[PDB]
Amino acid sequence: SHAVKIYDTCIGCTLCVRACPTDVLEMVPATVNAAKQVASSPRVEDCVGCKRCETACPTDFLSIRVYLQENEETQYSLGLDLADWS
Amino acid sequence: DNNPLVSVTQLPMGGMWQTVFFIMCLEWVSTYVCPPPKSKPWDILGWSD
Amino acid sequence: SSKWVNPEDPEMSHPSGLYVLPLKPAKPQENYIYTWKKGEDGSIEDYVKTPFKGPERAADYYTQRKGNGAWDHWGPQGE
Amino acid sequence: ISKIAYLQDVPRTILEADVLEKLLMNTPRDQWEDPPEDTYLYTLKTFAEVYGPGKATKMGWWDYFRLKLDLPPGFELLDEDEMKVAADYDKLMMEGKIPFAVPGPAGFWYTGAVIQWKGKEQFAGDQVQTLTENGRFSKQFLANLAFYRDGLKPWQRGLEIGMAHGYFLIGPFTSLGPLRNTPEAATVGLLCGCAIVGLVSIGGLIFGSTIKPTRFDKEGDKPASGFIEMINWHAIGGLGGAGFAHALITVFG
Amino acid sequence: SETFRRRRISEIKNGRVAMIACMGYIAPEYFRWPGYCSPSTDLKFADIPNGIQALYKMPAEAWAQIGVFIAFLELFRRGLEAEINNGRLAMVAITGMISQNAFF
Ligand code: CLA
Ligand code: KC2
Ligand code: KC2
Ligand SMILES: CC1=C(/C=C/C(C)=C/C=C/C(C)=C/C=C/C=C(C)/C=C/C=C(C)/C=C/C2=C(C)CCCC2(C)C)C(C)(C)CCC1
Ligand SMILES: CC1=C(/C=C/C(C)=C/C=C/C(C)=C/C=C/C=C(C)/C=C/C=C(C)/C=C/C2=C(C)CCCC2(C)C)C(C)(C)CCC1
Ligand code: SF4
Ligand code: SF4
Repeated sequence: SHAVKIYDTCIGCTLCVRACPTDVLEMVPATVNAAKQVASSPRVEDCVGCKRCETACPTDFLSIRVYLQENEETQYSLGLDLADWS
Repeated sequence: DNNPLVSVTQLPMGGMWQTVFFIMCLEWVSTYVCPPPKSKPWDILGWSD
Repeated sequence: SSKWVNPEDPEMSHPSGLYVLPLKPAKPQENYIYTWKKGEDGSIEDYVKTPFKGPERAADYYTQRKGNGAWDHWGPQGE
Repeated sequence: ISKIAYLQDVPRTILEADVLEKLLMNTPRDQWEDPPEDTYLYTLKTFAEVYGPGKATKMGWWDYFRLKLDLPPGFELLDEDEMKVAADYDKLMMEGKIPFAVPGPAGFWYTGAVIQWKGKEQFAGDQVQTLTENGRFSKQFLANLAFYRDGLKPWQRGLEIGMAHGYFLIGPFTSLGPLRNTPEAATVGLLCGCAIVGLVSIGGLIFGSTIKPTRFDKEGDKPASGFIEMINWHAIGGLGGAGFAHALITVFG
Repeated sequence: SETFRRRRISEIKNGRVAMIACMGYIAPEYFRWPGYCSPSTDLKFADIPNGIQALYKMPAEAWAQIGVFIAFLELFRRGLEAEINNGRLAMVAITGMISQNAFF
C-alpha cells in the first residue's frame, strides 16, 4: 500500500478529502491552524495513489504527500476488478 | 459442370462422403447431445432459454 | 472513538481506519462454484451456484488468503 | 391545456393548430409551464406573449420570415407511433431486456426477438445472457465436452481430449513441414506432433503442480490428483491419436 | 460397479465384432461376391485379396464409406451366456488369425 502523510502546514480546507476517490481521508479537530481541523489518512489501505489530494492541496508545497510503494502493492491499491486477492 | 446434378457426379467420392459424414455429425449432436425441448422441437439453437 | 483496536500496537489506531465493528452473518456463506444443473427433464441451467467441499484451487498461494485485510493484518475483530 | 395562457387561442399564422398539438405532445408535460430556453415551445411562448389578439397584430416581413424559419414544421416533430416505439425501446432497455440485433455491414439488423439480457445476478457482468453461451444448445454442448461431461473419470476425460489433440496435431507438420516432400514426411510429422503433445502435457503438469485445481479430485484425495491423472492420460491419448493418424495416412496413402 | 458395467458392454461388443471379423476372414476364401466392387477403377472382388492386404488394396474412399456406415450405426439368459462365450472364442480366434497374417 501507499503512504499518505499529512503535515502541520495543513490549513483544513477539506479539498483533499473531497477529492478522495476511495475515501481515504477525513478531517479531524485540531488547534494548529485557524480552521481548527486537519485532514487525516486513516484508511490508507484503500489509497490507490492517484494523487488527486495532492492536486487539490493549496499550500505552497503540499501539506499532504502520497508516497508510492510499488513493492507493497495490494489489490485495493491496484484497483483490481476482474481478479480477487481476498 | 455448372449443372448441380452433373456436378454431384463429377465430385470425388472423398468429398461426397465427407459431406455426408459432416451432416451426420451435425444431426447426431443436434438430436442426442443437445436435443431441442419437447415443447419446441424446432428450437435447435435453444432460443427458448 | 473507534471500536477497532490495533493488534500490533495498541497505542496506534487500527490499520483499517474504521469506527464500527463488523457484523457477522447468521450462517457464513460456504464455498461454491457456478456450474450447470441438468434438470432431469431435458432442461439445463447455466450459472447455478453449487457447494464445493474445499478450495477450488489448492495452491498454497490461494489457500493462505483469509480476507481479513490487505495482508490479513486486522486483529480478531476483523472477523 | 386551458390553464396555460400563452397556449390559448394561438393565432394560426404564428403556428398551425395541428403543428401546435404535435409540438405539445412531443414536449414533456412538465415543461409546458416554462419551457427551457432552447426549445420550440419556448420560442412559441415568447412570441405568443407578444403577438396575437389583444396585442401586436402586425409584424415586419423579415421578423415574420425569421419566426417561421425558427418555428417547427409538422414533419420535424416525432409522430405518435414513433414516440411509442422510442418509449417501448427505452422501457425494454431499462427493464433489462434487449431487443435482439446482430451487427451487419456497417450496421446491425433487428431479429425481432426480445431476450433477457440481465442474468440471475443482476449486478454480475459475467452472467449477462447470450445465445452463444447461455442458450440451451450451447449449455448442453459445453456440459457434454470431455472436460465437463458427467460420469467421466479423469483418465477418460484426458484420454479423449488427447486422442483428439494428437490426431489433429500430427497433420500440420506432415503437410507443411520442412520434410513435407520427403518420403519420411508422415513419420517426421508424427514425431513433431508427439513432441507437441508432450510439451503441452508438461505445461499441464506444471499447471496442476502450481495452481492445483481440485474439481476432478475424488473425496479424501490429494489435491490436484484428478487433474494430474487427466493430464497424464491426455499425454497417452495424444500419443495414441498421433500414432493412429500416422497409421491411417501410411496405410491409405 | 460402473467399471464392471462398462467392461461388460465392451466385452460383449468386442465379442460381436470378433464373430463378425472371423466370419469375414473365413467366407472370402470359400466364395466372394461379384459385381465390380469399385467399377470406376475396374476393381472386382476376385481381384481384391483377403486379409490385411485389403486395407491397402481397396480404395480409401470405400474404407471411409464403410467407416461412415459404422459411425452411423454406433451413433444412432442362456442365450446371452452363449453370446458371451462365443464372443470370447471369436475374440481369441480373430486375434490369432490377424497375428498370424501379420507375422507370416
Ligand atoms: C504466423 C505466421 C506463420 C505461418 C502461417 C507459418 C507457416 C509455416 N512455417 Mg513458419 N515462421 C513464422 C511464421 C509463420 N510460419 C515466423 C515468424 C518465423 C520466424 C521465427 C517462422 C520460421 C519458420 C521456419 C524456420 C520454418 C517454418 C516452417 C513453417 C511451415 C510449418 C510450420 C509448422 O510446423 O507448424 C506447425 C503447426 C501447428 C502445430 C498447428 C498450429 C496451427 C493450427 C492449424 C491452428 C488451428 C486452429 C483452429 C482453427 C482452432 C479451432 C478451434 C475450434 C473451433 C474447433 C509453415 C508453412 C517450416 C518450413 O519448412 O516451412 C515450409 C520451417 O522450417 N517457419
Ligand atoms: C462438407 C464439409 C467438409 C468438412 C467439414 C471438411 C473438413 C475437412 C477437414 C477438417 C476436419 C480436413 C483436414 C479436410 C481435408 C480435406 N478435404 Mg474436406 N471437408 C468437407 C468437404 C470436402 C469436400 C467436398 C472435399 C474435401 C476435400 C478435402 C481434401 C482434399 C484432398 C485431395 O484432393 O487430395 C482434404 C485434404 C476434397 C477431396 O476429398 O478431394 C479428393 C473434396 O472434394 N472436403 N476436410
Ligand atoms: C456398407 C456401407 C456403404 C453404404 C451405406 C454405401 C452407400 C452408398 C450410397 C447411398 C446413399 C451411394 C449413393 C453410394 C455410392 C457409391 N459407393 Mg458406397 N456405400 C457403402 C460402401 C461402399 C464401398 C465399400 C464402396 C462404395 C463405393 C461407392 C461408389 C463408387 C464406386 C466406384 O468405385 O466406381 C459409389 C458411386 C465404392 C467406392 O467408393 O469405390 C471407389 C466402394 O468400393 N460404397 N454408396
Ligand atoms: C486441461 C488440459 C490441458 C491443460 C493445459 C494447460 C493448463 C497448460 C498450461 C501450461 C503452462 C502453465 C505452461 C507454462 C509455460 C511456461 C513458460 C513459457 C515459462 C517461461 C519462463 C521464462 C521466460 C522465464 C525466464 C527467466 C529465467 C528462467 C530466469 C530468470 C530470468 C527470466 C525471468 C527471464 C491440456 C492442453 C494439457 C490437455 C487437455 C486437458
Ligand atoms: C467448427 C467447424 C468445423 C470443425 C471441425 C473440427 C474442429 C473437427 C475436429 C476433428 C478432430 C480433432 C478429430 C479427431 C479424431 C481423432 C480420432 C479418431 C482419434 C483416435 C484415436 C485412437 C483410436 C487411439 C488409439 C490408441 C490410444 C488412445 C492409446 C493406445 C494405442 C491406441 C492406438 C490403441 C468444420 C471443419 C467441420 C467445418 C464446420 C465448422
Ligand atoms: S491536506 Fe491540503 S487540502 Fe487537505 S486540509 Fe490540508 S492543506 Fe487543505
Ligand atoms: S492518492 Fe488518491 S486515493 Fe490515495 S489518498 Fe490521495 S486522493 Fe485518496
